[PDB]
Amino acid sequence: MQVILLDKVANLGSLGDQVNVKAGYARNFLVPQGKAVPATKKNIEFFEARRAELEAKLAEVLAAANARAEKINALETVTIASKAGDEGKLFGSIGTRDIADAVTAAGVEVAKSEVRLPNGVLRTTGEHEVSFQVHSEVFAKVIVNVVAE
Amino acid sequence: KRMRVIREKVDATKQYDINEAIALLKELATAKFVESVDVAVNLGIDARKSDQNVRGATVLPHGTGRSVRVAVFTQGANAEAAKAAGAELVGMEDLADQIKKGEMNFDVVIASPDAMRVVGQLGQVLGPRGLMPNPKVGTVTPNVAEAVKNAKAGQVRYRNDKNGIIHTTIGKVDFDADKLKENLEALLVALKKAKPTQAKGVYIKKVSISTTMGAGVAVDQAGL
Amino acid sequence: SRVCQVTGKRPVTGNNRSHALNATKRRFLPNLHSHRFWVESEKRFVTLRVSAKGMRVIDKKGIDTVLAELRARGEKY
Amino acid sequence: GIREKIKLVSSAGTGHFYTTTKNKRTKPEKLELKKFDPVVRQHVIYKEAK
Amino acid sequence: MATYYSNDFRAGLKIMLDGEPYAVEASEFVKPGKGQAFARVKLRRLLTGTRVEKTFKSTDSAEGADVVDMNLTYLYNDGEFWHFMNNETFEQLSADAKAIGDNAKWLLDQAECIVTLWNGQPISVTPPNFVELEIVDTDPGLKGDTAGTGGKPATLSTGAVVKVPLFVQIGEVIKVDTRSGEYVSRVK
RNA sequence: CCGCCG
RNA sequence: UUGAGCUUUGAUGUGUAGGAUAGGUGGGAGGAGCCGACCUUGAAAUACCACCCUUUAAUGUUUGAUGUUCUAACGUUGACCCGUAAUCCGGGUUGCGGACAGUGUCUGGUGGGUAGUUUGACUGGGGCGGUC
RNA sequence: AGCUUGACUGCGAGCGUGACGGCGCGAGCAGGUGCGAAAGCAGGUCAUAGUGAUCCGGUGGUUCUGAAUGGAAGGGCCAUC
Repeated sequence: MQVILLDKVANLGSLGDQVNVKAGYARNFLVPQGKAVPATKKNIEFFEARRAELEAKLAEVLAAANARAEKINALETVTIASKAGDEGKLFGSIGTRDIADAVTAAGVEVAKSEVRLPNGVLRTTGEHEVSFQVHSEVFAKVIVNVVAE
Repeated sequence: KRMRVIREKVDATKQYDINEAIALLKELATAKFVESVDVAVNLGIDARKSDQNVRGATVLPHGTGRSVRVAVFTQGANAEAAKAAGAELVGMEDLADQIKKGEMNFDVVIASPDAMRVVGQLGQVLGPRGLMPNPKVGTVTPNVAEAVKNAKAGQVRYRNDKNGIIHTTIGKVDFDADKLKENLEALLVALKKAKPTQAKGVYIKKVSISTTMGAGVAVDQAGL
Repeated sequence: SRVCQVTGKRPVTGNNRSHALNATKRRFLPNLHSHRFWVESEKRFVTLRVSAKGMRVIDKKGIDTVLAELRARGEKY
Repeated sequence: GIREKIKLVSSAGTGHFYTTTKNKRTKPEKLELKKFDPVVRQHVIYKEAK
Repeated sequence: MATYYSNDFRAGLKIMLDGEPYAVEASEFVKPGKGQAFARVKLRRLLTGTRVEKTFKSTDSAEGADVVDMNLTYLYNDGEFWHFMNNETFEQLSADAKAIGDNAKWLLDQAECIVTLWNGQPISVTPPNFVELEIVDTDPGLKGDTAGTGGKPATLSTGAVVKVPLFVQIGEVIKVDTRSGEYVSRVK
């Protein structure tokens, strides 16, 4: 292919290479999610001046915001006390909408989608570790203590 | 060493041509006495298919003379006729007492349709275990054995089966006219390609190396 | 019907010749597949029933280049 | 049927051939006849081929 | 080419259809008023031969096989294969373990066991009605009490096991039949 | 292990 | 995680009998040392080395064979929301599948489900039998 | 019983016989051989059955043609399957 990279892709590119990929990996993923541009006789000219200085840094300082979007809620400990069962066996499992709303209402305004779940949908009252991915390499460890009430 | 320089003149990356190392076969070896040549020829045979066996008789042109002792199993006038054809023990079941004793003095068993009742009935295992029979496939048993052994005493080298691909034949003494030997290896090709088992595989001749006895290596080509 | 949006491939006909040369009218069909294409300017999805060589054209040409050609042919997309 | 057909090929420079039959499974020695070759206009030896 | 029609062949006429040779054992040719003719043929498979029943119509039927059943002389064994010789023409012949099947015991040597060769190669070997063999592993059969036929089993030289009476020990060369496998008597 | 009947 | 292949570096074939710690055969008197054939042999007798079977491991292996993980193509005859007064359709979210399924072209198989057809002549009527 | 390859190539006046395709006989002519001292005989066998037309295709030979020209391919002819 003619793939010029707008971004750091984790196994092939270094922010501006010409990687020869399969065509389905270009149409469905890398082009619509901002990771690539086709380079057909104009975009090599459109990368030559204006992108390696300006647009190689407009994502880089928003990635230096990924260093600073994490410490907005620097406490990183969460008390959720929704409805539970009787001696364990939780009433209703806390999903990604309620984990984000436990963070959006107090702390980071990150959305639903960047909440990870290493151990399912938390069918248990207890102390739990919920990852908040903001960067492809910078992973958080914000503790969600599911509490019975 | 003494066996190390032998290894030094073997380049497996190059397939050598016709004229190249055949003239160098006295150079590729450090033999004490006078030796001979061998020829390796490979013919694609499946080991579990008996329809692909190649046996016969290769009359061979020109060089070596009467050096093969040949046994006779004939009757009639041919008990005294092939005595003019140079063979040593001409006869009958006198050579069946020697099968029972296990004697190594002959290499070839040639008979007639008179003598087709002896080795097919008395020397059964001991004639084909080491292989020395005759029928209507090899040229072993006609009834014209007089003019048969006027040449088969001289130059016949028996193209025989192996379980795998290999059909190793024998080159002559090193001190002949070696250019004619490149026909003596070539006028076995047109007889091996003369008639096969009509069930050959991919190739006919894959690998061919004409060794001397123990030291020479010359990669022959199946094409040229 | 079974028509490519991009290249206009409709089903042609042809014979199904056998080993005894028996002719029988079959119908060649195009390798159609409704793909949901990304337009960077419109910032949305356009669902086109392209053929498989029609995706090859949008691999060379722009998606916006091909959509302007549909707009010239009275295509609603 | 049994008596198959062979091809006597001339031992001269040309490729004129006589064709004939030979019962192979009774007398399997080859034919070495001496026939007339109309390309050479001589009477050279012919030899069996297929 | 030797094509056959089903109203022709009697018995033993070896035919070749569906990739296998067949011997016809018998065939009953019937045809009835207001019907066509058919021959309910009792065939015999030749390579794996148990039996097969086909009811051919009057047309068509099969090509024949090169199927010569001549006398061969067992003379040799090596690895797997078993070599044979004609006492009329002295041509070579090589049988296989699939062709020897369930009869690798019964030959000893110089036996005139017939074979069926199919298309220039043998697939079957028929050992004779009797062969004489030697017992190498048999218990020294003692009477003891036994009032009522003692019958001890004997392992033979060819790796066969037969049931023998109590007076043959080891080196008592005994002849058996091959069609069943029973002791018949003792050769002396 | 085998061993029927007068 | 793997399965068979090549140039390739080489180690590796243990009973009958020959002192045994014999792969096959065609050659068969070669390497402070010492065999070998001769002989004892078996169904084949060994040195020397050849072409190789049959195992082993290294690499570039051609690669396929499957088998988890993921989501973005794709599917959804799952919930909700909107067009919308609409158990259609479209879009928007979300869940579950997921590079499977499905489809196009080429291709092997099966295929009286279906279609076009063939099924000879003489004959003391025709069939049968016989014959050409 | 000996020697042998005439079971040879190019033709062939003249008839015989078939509706035709075809089939049969043939002295002689040229070239080259065999046998016989020679005259001579020999282009299969005592004669009469032992067999299939075309089309399509296979192999060998021959520059006879060879789609601009030079080759070749493919055709043709000849021997054949």
